[PDB]
Amino acid sequence: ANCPGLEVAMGEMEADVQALVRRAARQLAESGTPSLTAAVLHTIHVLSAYASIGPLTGVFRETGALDLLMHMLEPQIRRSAGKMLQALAAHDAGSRAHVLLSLSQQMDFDSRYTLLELFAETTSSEEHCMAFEGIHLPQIPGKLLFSLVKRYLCVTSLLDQLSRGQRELEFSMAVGNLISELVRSMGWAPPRPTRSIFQPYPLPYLQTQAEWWELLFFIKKLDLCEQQPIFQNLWGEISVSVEMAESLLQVLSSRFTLNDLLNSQIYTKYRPLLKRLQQETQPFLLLLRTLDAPNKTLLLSVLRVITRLLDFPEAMVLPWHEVLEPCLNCLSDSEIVQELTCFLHRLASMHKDYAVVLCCLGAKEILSKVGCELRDLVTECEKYAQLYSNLTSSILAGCIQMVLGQIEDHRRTHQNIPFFDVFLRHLCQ
Repeated sequence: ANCPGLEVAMGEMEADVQALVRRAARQLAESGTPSLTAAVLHTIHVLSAYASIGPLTGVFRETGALDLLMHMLEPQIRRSAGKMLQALAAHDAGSRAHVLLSLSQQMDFDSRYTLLELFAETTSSEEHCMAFEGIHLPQIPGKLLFSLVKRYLCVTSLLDQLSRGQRELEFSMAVGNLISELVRSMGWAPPRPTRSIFQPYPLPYLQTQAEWWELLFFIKKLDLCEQQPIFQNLWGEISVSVEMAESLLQVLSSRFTLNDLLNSQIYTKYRPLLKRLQQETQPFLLLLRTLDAPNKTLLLSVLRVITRLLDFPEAMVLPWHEVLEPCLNCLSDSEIVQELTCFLHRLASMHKDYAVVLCCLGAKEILSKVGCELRDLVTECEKYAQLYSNLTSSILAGCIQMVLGQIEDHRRTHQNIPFFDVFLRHLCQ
């Protein structure tokens, strides 16, 4: 109705797959001749050109070119297979995310950077790329960004093949995880009477499962072992009664993270001390409300405290994200300056992460309005601020796209996943 505009080549293509494959294997078993390396390199170039064909993706995925892509991912082969992934990805995202996440399955700063580079380059589709009006899109740390990317990749991995109830439950849990971790990382933690959306005889249009799904998700968040007896007690679309739900929440509260559990709507409707102050993220946000600070002696002593804590042998579970941007924006005391100096010097001392965050935040710039190692670690390399910010904007565009796509599919099918209300509300605010 709307748009009426819209083989032997494939068999020869399969022959080409076999031949180029055996040649790649020969290049691998003869990984001593840069000549043969380069030959098969341009070969895979021609391959990528061919696999750029739309319907050929069938023959591609059937031949298993991912095995070669993995055995390949030399700088020549590196840049080659990178371009290769880009070409193979533009049209088809599934096997893209798949081979990527499985190569991931096969974490130093080097590994993290290699991975994020492969992502940020190889998978830049129209879905991931769009505009942004420069709202205060905050920073993040490396490990958190990496976890967000892995979740996004799993989502897109399963987001096309959709018993069928099993696939539905899997996809629901997947998107729930992605939105959960995204809200966390990016740090975003009576109704009016029924009026018709259309009116500016009685109107035949003007006149729970989601709760159970969310409960089941939280249950699956428990250990599989300790859930095996919980599984038996249960014995996944069995409706519940409020009493059974209260029992469930009570028995789950005993195992163990749960700051979001406590802040959830499901409960609304239904050393070791350091461990306590940590696990209770209410004490985390309380650390934030304390740092919210004339507070000369208090702030000075607390900075000394968190500093002696900054060489703690463990317990980096601390947020370590807001621990920078407030002071970085704040700065007239000589003690103020020296405190900021100790602050940075400790910050870039254990994990380069938040130091890199400062770098992206403009650290080596403020190291000019100034004392030495600050800038030394600040402009150690700015070859990553662009990449980190790129990964942030990309992941956000991708998740907003998944949201829109779900709204459209449910329009088509005439029929609620976890946390979707949270995301929709906080995006509409």
